[PDB]
This record gives sequence, structure tokens and C-alpha cells, in this order.
Amino acid sequence: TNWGSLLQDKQQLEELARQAVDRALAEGVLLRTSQEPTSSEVVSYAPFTLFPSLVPSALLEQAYAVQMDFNLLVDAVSQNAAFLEQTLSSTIKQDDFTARLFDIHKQVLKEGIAQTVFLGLNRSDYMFQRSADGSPALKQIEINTISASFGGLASRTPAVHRHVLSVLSKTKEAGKILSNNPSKGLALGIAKAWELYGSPNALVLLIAQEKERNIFDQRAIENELLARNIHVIRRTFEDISEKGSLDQDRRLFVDGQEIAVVYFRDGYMPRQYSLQNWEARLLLERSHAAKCPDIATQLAGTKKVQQELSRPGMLEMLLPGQPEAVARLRATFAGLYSLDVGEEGDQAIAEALAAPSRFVLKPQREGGGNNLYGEEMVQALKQLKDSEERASYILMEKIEPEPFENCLLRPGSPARVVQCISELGIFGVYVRQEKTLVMNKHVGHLLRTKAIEHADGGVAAGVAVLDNPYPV
Amino acid sequence: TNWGSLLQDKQQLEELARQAVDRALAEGVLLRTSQEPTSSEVVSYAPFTLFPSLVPSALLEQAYAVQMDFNLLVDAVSQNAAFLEQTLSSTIKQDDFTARLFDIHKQVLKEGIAQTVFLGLNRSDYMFQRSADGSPALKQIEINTISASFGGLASRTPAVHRHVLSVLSKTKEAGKILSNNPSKGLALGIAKAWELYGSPNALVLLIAQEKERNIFDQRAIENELLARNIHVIRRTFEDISEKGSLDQDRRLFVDGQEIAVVYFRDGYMPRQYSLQNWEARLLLERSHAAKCPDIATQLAGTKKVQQELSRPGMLEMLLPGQPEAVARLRATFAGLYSLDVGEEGDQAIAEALAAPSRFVLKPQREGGGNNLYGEEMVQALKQLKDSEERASYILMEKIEPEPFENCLLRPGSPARVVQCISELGIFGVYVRQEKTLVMNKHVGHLLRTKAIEHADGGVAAGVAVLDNPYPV
Ligand SMILES: Nc1ncnc2c1ncn2[C@@H]1O[C@H](COP(=O)(O)OP(=O)(O)O)[C@@H](O)[C@H]1O
Ligand SMILES: Nc1ncnc2c1ncn2[C@@H]1O[C@H](COP(=O)(O)OP(=O)(O)O)[C@@H](O)[C@H]1O
Ligand SMILES: N[C@@H](CCC(=O)N[C@@H](CS)C(=O)NCC(=O)O)C(=O)O
Ligand SMILES: N[C@@H](CCC(=O)N[C@@H](CS)C(=O)NCC(=O)O)C(=O)O
Ligand SMILES: [Mg+2]
Ligand SMILES: [Mg+2]
Ligand SMILES: [Mg+2]
Ligand SMILES: [Mg+2]
Repeated sequence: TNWGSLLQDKQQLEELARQAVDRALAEGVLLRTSQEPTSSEVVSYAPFTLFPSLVPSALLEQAYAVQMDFNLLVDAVSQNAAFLEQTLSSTIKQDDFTARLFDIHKQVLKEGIAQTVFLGLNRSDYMFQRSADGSPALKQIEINTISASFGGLASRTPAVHRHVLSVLSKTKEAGKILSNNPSKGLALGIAKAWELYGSPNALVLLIAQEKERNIFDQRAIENELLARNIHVIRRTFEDISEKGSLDQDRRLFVDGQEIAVVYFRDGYMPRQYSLQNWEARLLLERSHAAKCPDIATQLAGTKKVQQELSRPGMLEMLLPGQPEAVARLRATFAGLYSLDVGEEGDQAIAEALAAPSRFVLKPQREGGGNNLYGEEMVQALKQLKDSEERASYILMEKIEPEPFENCLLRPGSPARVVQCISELGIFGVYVRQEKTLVMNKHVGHLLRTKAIEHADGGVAAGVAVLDNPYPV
Repeated sequence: TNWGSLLQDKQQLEELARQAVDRALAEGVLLRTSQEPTSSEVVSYAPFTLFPSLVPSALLEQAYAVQMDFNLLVDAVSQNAAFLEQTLSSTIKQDDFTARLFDIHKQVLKEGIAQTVFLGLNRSDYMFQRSADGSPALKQIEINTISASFGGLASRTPAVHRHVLSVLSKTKEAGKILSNNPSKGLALGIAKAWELYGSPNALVLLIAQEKERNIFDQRAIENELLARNIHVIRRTFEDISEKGSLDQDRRLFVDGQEIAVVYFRDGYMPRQYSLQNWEARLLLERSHAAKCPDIATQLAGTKKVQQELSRPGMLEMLLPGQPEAVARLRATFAGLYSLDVGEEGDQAIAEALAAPSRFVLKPQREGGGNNLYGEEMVQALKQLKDSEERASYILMEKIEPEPFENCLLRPGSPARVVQCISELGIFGVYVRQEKTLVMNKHVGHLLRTKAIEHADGGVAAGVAVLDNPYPV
């Protein structure tokens, strides 16, 4: 178990790190370099821990047992239009980006949805909260419903931790690492959706920007598709505007080829959309191809929607008659507070101002680097208290897991032995034809770990690194 | 079959190349960059063809059916001391490098061989000669008995060619690519040798320079060892001099750890040895650890020894009573000429001077970039004719295979559609305890291809790229 003990001897560290890095590159745990995000002529290893972080087996089991419930929940939200408008009514007057996303959802609702096949590829993230007894409890940090990444690379890292332990003759521990293959499962969902669309020669369209350091993780899904004779074409929103078009039955065509599924790897942040990219996203949502996620499902992944769902009776109204599901889901909720104009918002603000190390302030963003904490959160709250703008955020109880030592490897920086905390993610996959759920599953996990000084996180954002859960 | 047809459309080429490269990096077909040969912080794909080159199945079968014979042959040569001294008697007065190798072999013979376990990991290379009928015939180019590389990377590229064909929906052709796993087999030989040495905690010592772009191909063998709980330590000759020592029973110790097998990845060229590296190689050959190859076996891989073995009755005297083996081996020999002082040497020189595009002039070197052809060969022959120095070389019939179009991918250069020729290699593995052959096998193949303008070759030397034999 204890890694700290293996991290005190320096010559041995340098050697195990050398071992890990070479095995990681051989297993395909790669990213393009930051200096040339459009080129695969040169690449490096994605950041990762030297050893797999210990994770309570019961919590890992618990995270897995609630994924099917969260896939149901996200899918009920995306279909209940009144819930989404009421939930986001205040956010959309203050947040341009949520307004545009919501406005596409509205135009689409208006014209009628062309698509008849629906699917979600997501990742639900949790932390381990020290509880009353002392028992760590599984608490949800967020749910990611657009461009849920790192499932390809995560299938490749276990071999890397087994290797590091083998070098030290810890064959027992090496043997306990869990094998994990999420990209197979994510791919199977797009496969199912393609099958159901029903056009033998239609392609899966992957939406990605040209500067994309994480191409290998996307290629992994493409490899699993390609093995089942489903072809993917990669294109940017700009490409869609120049070459995407709808036929008479609203079929999407790209370069004359028919698209069955639109898998988004881009478009979860405002910086990714110019005026024309917004038209291309509307164009894709208006089409008959299955969308991954469709625009409503992307709205279901907002932090505001997450906060609303914790209010008593909210789970019950979305998943009526499903009390055990309701319970599994609710056990994972930590404190979530609306900051809308009103008494509840005023109270949450006063609590955050009184004990700022215990809350996080979150805008309706995705992908890391956008939440506010401690000093910045305090300063922002003091300006937001009296502004309508407050409605663009939500406030949340900070989980503060017990820190454990590990060693982080990131290209270009020396191996770093430090106190770290992890975040456990479970990938979910579901597909529905009209209103019948045809596939609903969990497909694997992702443990992301970071050095203790980072309030925020995310691998693509440069903070957390890839890891594997060592069951204890 | 015909690749030329898929190489005429430019937008599609750029796209299949992009596909191949990304799949190649994901499968671990890597080299460190040339600018930082000591760092794995950044890497690229090893050069490779876009499609697998067509290879006559009968010749590929033939190359495989003679490997066990060549392993026997190389092993008989390394044990027959009179043959080696007589063969190399003239070379050693003119070639310092062969003199030093030979001198270590002599000192070791003198002190008596400490080692009791012997093994060879090699690669026998052939080209396809247009023959009388028109039928291509398998002809040996050389046999590589020291640092026989690219067996790890070759286990990884088939998935890459299957991918490229799959993208084009040629599932039939993709299905014909042969799976290949030489590093498993090479590793099994060092494993056998370690087993036989018999010390549970002794390590396999890999001799490699610090600047080594091909580390991943070496790590592949280390991975297979590590999976069988055999540990490898990587060290340079300089490290051996500073920290290697022999005990009383001539046991090799490195940093206090006992070495069972010495696997050479360096030391096949004079530039790799300073005066102290020469002492370290002698020190390792004097030891009780199994050597891969041992110094005599390295001498058995010289081009001069190859030339001598083609003389009538020479195979017969090395492998007495083995006529079918003799025949399989002899069928692969092309014309080989001694250039020693004397009538035969004068005649070969006159033939080479009369038709220089048909011969190659070879020094006793290894690894590519050292032979002489056409203009340089002619100029060298005119100076060597009357010199004692002529004995440092041998002359050989050039094989001129039919060229076929393929596309070569090399990092930093645009995909290049060109006429190419291939070289088929078969990896051999054998182990012997005292005088009993305990393992003798072929373990996989390596197809190396190059653009037609290159007289010479080799992947590490920058000319040939990795490929796969498409059986026709
Ligand atoms: N409630 C929380 N307790 C602890 N850390 C949190 C909490 N909320 C957010 N974070 C930290 O910030 C990171 C990013 O926040 P997140 O809610 O997941 O939004 P994003 O969609 O930007 O990832 C998390 O992975 C975690 O490191
Ligand atoms: N006899 C030959 N016919 C054709 N090409 C040859 C011949 N001999 C050498 N070469 C070319 O030069 C390369 C290097 O020669 P080789 O004999 O294999 O020595 P090295 O040990 O340097 O590889 C070969 O892979 C091939 O491209
Ligand atoms: N361009 C990347 C990044 C997308 C991204 O960061 N996705 C978020 C959901 S919005 C996530 O899964 N990131 C995980 C990680 O960064 O830790 C892609 O498709 O890989
Ligand atoms: N440093 C390299 C290069 C050694 C080398 O070039 N080996 C030769 C035998 S001397 C060979 O197999 N080379 C094949 C290739 O370059 O095509 C190593 O261990 O990989
Ligand atoms: Mg997150
Ligand atoms: Mg998120
Ligand atoms: Mg050669
Ligand atoms: Mg050679």
C-alpha cells in the first residue's frame, strides 16, 4: 500500500520514473506536445502518477452502482423541457454562453427534434469526504455530459502501474491493479447509435478543433469503431459551416457523406465558438443524426442543473416511482446552493464569507480552470452579493479528502513527490431510440490525482494526472 | 495487392498517412528524437511504410525453414577456433577493429572460457533476386549476430498496417497481414540462459550507450523479461569499467549485483570503443555470465566469415553429416569473393571493375552505412588492388530485386511515394549449456524497405523503414 515509503530514496526514484515513463510511451499513454498541438510528428506521455493511489473498494463499488442511475437522471433532465427552462431561467439572463446553448435547445424544440436516436457518453466525478465516523463517503463533484475524456488513455495506464510494481518485485500489488477499458464501452455506444440510425455507409462525425493535444485519447474510440467497420471523420465546427448541409429529411451531409452520429469533442466552453461556429452547432442539432450529447443533454450537465437537482423532491419528480435509484443518487450529493436573487442565495453567500475554505464558487463552465476559491471566491462574492450577475454561479460545499503521498510525472518537469488528492470518475453509456432506453451502462473508471496546492483540476487543463485506483 | 493505385490521390494520401502515424504512435512504434537521443521526454514514430510490401509466400517460408540451420552454423563457427583464426588471419593484420575483437577471443581462449551457458539472438537478412525463369530466389545479404534489433518494434507494426487497410474498407487484405512477435522469442532465449545460469536473484545486464534512440525496441525485450520476473539493468561499457568486477569463480558483479546474462546492444562498431571500453568488453567476456553474443559468435557474424563459408566443402566441414541443412543454407548464398592477396582476389577485382553496378564492397563492419558501391567502390578498388589493405574487405554479388511502389513515412519529412525494395530478416534464437543445444528456433521476421536510390540500408542508420510482408 504505502507509497510514501518508496518515495524517500532518490536514486531509486529517478530509476522507477525512467521505467514508468518508457512503459507509458510504449503503451500509448500519449499527448501531442503543447508547443505543436496540431502535430503528431512529436509527442510525449500524458501526466500520470508513479504508483496507483489507494481507493476504498466500497466507495469504488458505490460509484459504479450509481452510474446507471445517473445516466437515467441525465436523460430525464434532457427530455423535461419545463424543468430546464425554469432551472436556467435566471442563469440565461446573466450568462451569454448558457443563453446561446439554451437558445439552440429552444429553436430545436420549436422546429421539432429531427433525430430519433439519442445517446449519452458521460463521466460522473466523485471525491472522498472524511465523514462523522471517519469513514470516507462518496460525494459527487460534478457530472460531465459533453466531451467526457480520457477514457482511451485510461485503458492504457494499468499496464504502466503493474510495470512499476514489477520492477520492485511487488508482484502481489501489481496483481491487484484493476484492468480497465472505457474506450471500448464508449465506442460501443456510438456503435449502437450508428446501428440504429441504420445507414450502412454513414459515418460517425467527430467534432474536434485542429489544435488538439489529446488526439490519441479520441483515436482510441475511433480504433474501436474502425474494428467494427464504422468509420469516423474528424472535423472542426468551421469545417461544418463550410461543408455541412441538411437534405430534405434533415439528413446531415458532410462532403457529400451522410452522418449518423455527431460525437462532440469540442464546444463546452465559450472560447470555442465564433458566430459561425454557433450556426454550425445549431445546424448539427437541427439534423437527423444522433448527437453526443444533444444540446439539451449538454444543458443537463451544467453546475446549475446539478445544484437544482439536490433540492428535496427534485429527484423524485424527475424519476418518479424510483426510490432506490433516488436514494443511491442523493447519497452522493454534497451541499449545493443557488445564488439566485433571494433569501437562500443571501444565506449561502454569508456562509461562504464566514468560512471561505469550505465552499467553491462555480460558473456554468466545463473542463477545468473556471471555478473560484478562497481569496478570489471571497472577492467575487463581495461584488456579486448585490448584482443580478450572481445568478450565473452556484456555490458548493468543498470536499477535502485526506491527502496521501504519490509521485507525479509530467513531461518537462522533474518527478515530483508530493501530497495529493484524487477524484474518481465512472464513465456512463446509454442509448435510446425514441423513448425506449436501449442501452444503459457503466463502462470503466478514471482516477485523476493532483498535488495538494491546486484548488482546481483537470488533466487537459494541466493540473491533475492520470492514475489508477488501488483497492483497499 | 497493388499499392501504387492507392498512392496517386493526394488528399487521400495525406489522410491515410495521418491515420497510420497516429495508430503507429498509439501502438508503441517509437524512437526518441535525433535531437535528444538521451531523453524520453519527447519521441516520434519509427519510420515505416504506409502499406505492407508484397512478398512471395514461398520465399518467406524458405527464409523461415533455414533459420534453425543458420543458428547451427553460426554456433559451429564460434566454437571452431582454427576456422576463425585461419579465416581472419589476413583480416586481422589489416583491420584494427577485427584485430581487437579477435584478440579478446584469443585471450579468453587462453585463460579458458568461464561461461558454461551460451546463446545467440540473431537476424538473417535476405533479398529477392530475379532468377533465370523470373522466379525470385531467396538470397542471403548477411547474418547479424550482435545487437540484432527492431524485433520489439516489429511486434507492434502489424496493427498499424491492418488499420490503414481498414480505413479503406479493405478488411480482406487487412486480414492477411501476419501477426508477428519477435521480442517475446528473443526474450525467451535470454530467459532460458538466465534459468540455466541458475541464480534466482541475478540480473540480465543490457549493454547500451546513453544516446540510444532505439530504447523502446530494447524495452520491449525488458518487458517480456520483467513479466517472467527476470530484471534487467541497463549500463554502458563505461559503467562496467567503473563498477564491474569478477569474483573468485569469475562471477560478474555490477554494483554488487550478480549478472547472469550480458545482452549486447552496443559494441558492433569501432567508434563505440575507447581503450577502457575495450577492457570492459574483455572483462565481460572473461566472466562466467552467458554472453549475447559471446566474442567468438560476434566474429562469426563478420562479412569475411560469411564469404569464407561459401567456398565448396566449407559448410560440409562445419556441419559434418548434415546434407539437407547444408543444402538449404547453400541455396541462399549469392557470389562472395575473398579479396586476399592472390589470384582469386585479383579476379574479383577485375570483374568488379568491369561491371561495377553488379557488386558491393564490404569492410568488416555492422549496422549500415559502411559498404561501398558504384563510384566509391570503383575508386577504392583501384587503390586496394596493390595494397595489403585489400584483405580488410570482401566483394559480393549485388542482388537487384524488382522495385515496387510504396509510401515511406519518416518524422519531419513529408510522406514520400517512391519505388522501393525490401529486405526480409528472420530472427533466430538458440541456447546451449556446455555442448548440448537446449533451444534452437526462429522467432519472427522483420521486413525493412527503402527508397530505390539508396545503395545501402538499415533503420537505425536512417535509410530503411519498418514494414510487413504481405504474402503473395
Ligand atoms: N466541491 C468540491 N470539492 C472539492 N474540490 C472541488 C469541488 N468542486 C470542484 N473542485 C475541484 O475543482 C475541479 C474542477 O471543478 P468541476 O466542478 O469538476 O468543474 P469542471 O467541469 O471545470 O471540471 C475538480 O476536479 C476539483 O479538483
Ligand atoms: N549483396 C547485396 N545486394 C544488395 N544490396 C546489398 C547487398 N549487400 C549489401 N546491400 C545493401 O546494403 C545494406 C547494408 O549491407 P549489410 O551487408 O547488410 O551490412 P550491415 O551489417 O552494414 O547491415 C543492405 O541492407 C542492403 O540495402
Ligand atoms: N480536447 C479534449 C479536452 C476535452 C475536455 O477537457 N473534456 C472534459 C469534459 S468538458 C473532460 O473530460 N476532461 C477531463 C480532463 O481534462 O481531466 C478532448 O476531446 O479530449
Ligand atoms: N542502438 C541500436 C542499434 C543497433 C543496430 O543497429 N543493430 C544492428 C546489428 S549491428 C541491426 O539489427 N540493425 C537493424 C536496423 O538498423 O535496421 C540498438 O540496440 O537498437
Ligand atoms: Mg470536473
Ligand atoms: Mg466538468
Ligand atoms: Mg544489414
Ligand atoms: Mg549487419
